[PDB]
Amino acid sequence: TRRRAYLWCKEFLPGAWRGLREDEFHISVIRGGLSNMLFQCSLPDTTATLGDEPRKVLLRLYGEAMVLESVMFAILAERSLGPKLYGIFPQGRLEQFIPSRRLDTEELSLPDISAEIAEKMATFHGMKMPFNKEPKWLFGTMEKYLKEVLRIKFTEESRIKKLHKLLSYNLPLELENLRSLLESTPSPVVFCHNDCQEGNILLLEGRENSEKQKLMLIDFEYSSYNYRGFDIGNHFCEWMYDYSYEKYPFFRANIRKYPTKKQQLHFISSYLPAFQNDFENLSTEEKSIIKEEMLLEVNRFALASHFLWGLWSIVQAKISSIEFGYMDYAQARFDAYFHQKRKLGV
Amino acid sequence: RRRAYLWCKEFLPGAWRGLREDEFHISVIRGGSNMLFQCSLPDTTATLGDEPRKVLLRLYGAIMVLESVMFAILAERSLGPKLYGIFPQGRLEQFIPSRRLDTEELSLPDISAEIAEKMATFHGMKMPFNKEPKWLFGTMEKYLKEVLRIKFTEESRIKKLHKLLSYNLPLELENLRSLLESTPSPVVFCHNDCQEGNILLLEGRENSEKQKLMLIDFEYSSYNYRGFDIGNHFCEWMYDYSYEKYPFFRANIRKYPTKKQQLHFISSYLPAFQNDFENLSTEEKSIIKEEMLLEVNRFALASHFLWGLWSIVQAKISSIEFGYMDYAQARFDAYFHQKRKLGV
Repeated sequence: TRRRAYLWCKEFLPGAWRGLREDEFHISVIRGGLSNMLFQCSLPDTTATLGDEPRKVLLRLYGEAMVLESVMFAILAERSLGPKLYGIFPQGRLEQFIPSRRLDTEELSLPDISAEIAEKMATFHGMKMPFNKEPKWLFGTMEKYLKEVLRIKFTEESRIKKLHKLLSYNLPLELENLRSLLESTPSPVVFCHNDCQEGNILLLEGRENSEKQKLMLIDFEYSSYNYRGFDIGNHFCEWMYDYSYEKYPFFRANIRKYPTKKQQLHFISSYLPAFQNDFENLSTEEKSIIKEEMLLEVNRFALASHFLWGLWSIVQAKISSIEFGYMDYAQARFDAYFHQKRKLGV
Repeated sequence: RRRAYLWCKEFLPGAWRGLREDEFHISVIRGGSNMLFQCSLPDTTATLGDEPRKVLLRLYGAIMVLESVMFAILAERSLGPKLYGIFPQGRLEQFIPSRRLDTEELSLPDISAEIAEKMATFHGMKMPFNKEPKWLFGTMEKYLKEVLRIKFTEESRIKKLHKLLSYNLPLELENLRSLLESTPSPVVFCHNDCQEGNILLLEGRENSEKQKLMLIDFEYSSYNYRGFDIGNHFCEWMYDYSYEKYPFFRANIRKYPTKKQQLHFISSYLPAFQNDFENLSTEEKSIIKEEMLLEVNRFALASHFLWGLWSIVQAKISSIEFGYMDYAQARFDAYFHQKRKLGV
């Protein structure tokens, strides 16, 4: 693996990289795993660059999808909305290394942080991409996962019991009820991230005192044309889930951590002028009509966030070997789904 | 045909998204592996915003990530047709009102000067692809391997191949290896197929001296020796692929650029490619040029060899009505003629 990494960096990267020896190669693990492993690759600090080649890069090893992912990543790189792309090959890619950390769950609620996520998401949403513009993604995905879910058979008792509790809700009928609520909820179709969680938002080192330009959104692998309401509602759902809990089930869920109407309004108040550059010049009461209906829009689409990820999580409980309480997480999402219906009175 | 309506309806914005099937228009441009079409809105329909009134559909036919990433990158940089949609069966691209150049137009001073400048621009780009120049001989070794094992059923083809194999193609490749390894040439991002048929003359730009053309169809592109891209383009001055009768090409060795015409090309290329060249002395400029002439005339030998070999393989597998074996023989004849000229 060291040898393979060396060879990619040597052949894809220009300048000092082109004549680097194996023994001069510096690599270390950024992330392990069975898929999307990450490595930091660098020049000896004693090595001069010959030009504007990077001193350090990120290697991503994978471990239509591939074609679309790659075209998407390249376009974002060209537009300065994602890491630059230095090299692409069957088994992975080389990207810009961005010194940074990810946001913690508790930081999503900080006013400056949420204001900037809103601005960044709005920008993302206004971009033109060469992808199918028809919003079949949301329900096509849920239908895909539901089919799988109804075929699952566990052998171990605890998983058997957890599954039968979830199935007892009549998921097919419940998905038809959700389709109906969303049928009557107008929402623009935009280019959505679909996974805007803290773990996919970088706090960029050097600018943690910058007020409006300290973040970058990454990991656009679930991205697609989709209802705007899904992206924002999904993001609001993620204020409640903390994935860094060190004991089983490896997440904490807190329903009271969902943004208040006042926190929701602060977010959409940054989103709207960013998406519609003239918005601020509208009559104050058209502004209020817009905001109130959008609030209803995103809180209805938040239900699809629960439903989609709950179903996904049940499929993972069968096919993934990652250490995570997938069945416990699906139940957390379905608990939130029903609570949010009771909140909305639906 | 409803497939095409659906892709345009689904991938294209504005007035395209609410389009009914009975208002959709599609015309052919090239039948057959890369079938070309021309889809458009009704002349009565008004645009809601940006959307193109007309687009080009490309079908991958019989056969992806690299070519698609390349095409997307060139679109973003304004160096290729825009990319409007991408799917497993093809892509929708911007439609550029233009025509291709004719072979004879390659030698016109203003045309030649611009191609040189465009190629220099292509040559300076950074692309996320392998920078080792393994393409040239890797490709030639690959086609040679296929050539040594193919069997024709037709007697004419069997005899044409026999004459070609009689040159001792493996030994001649090693002869070309020693020549080229002794010939320095910088590695750059090469088009690799810069012929008249891949150069657009843009509509309404005919009077522009310096900006009337666009380079297209970068499917063979890779990091490769700069000498190849230039020597290859010089060879293309000799081949006219629009001839109306079998073998569907004309070859003319006398149409290879004179020294004068070659210097005219490189004198436009060089200032456009290396930033410091314009400010060099007359005498350092002439030194670079003379060495560049030796460089590219030598690499032109690889253009005849590679495409001769390629053309033998195509004779086996291609459906296209084209005299592939005769073209292969035309390329090997020019190969040997150019060696005699150069004294190598």
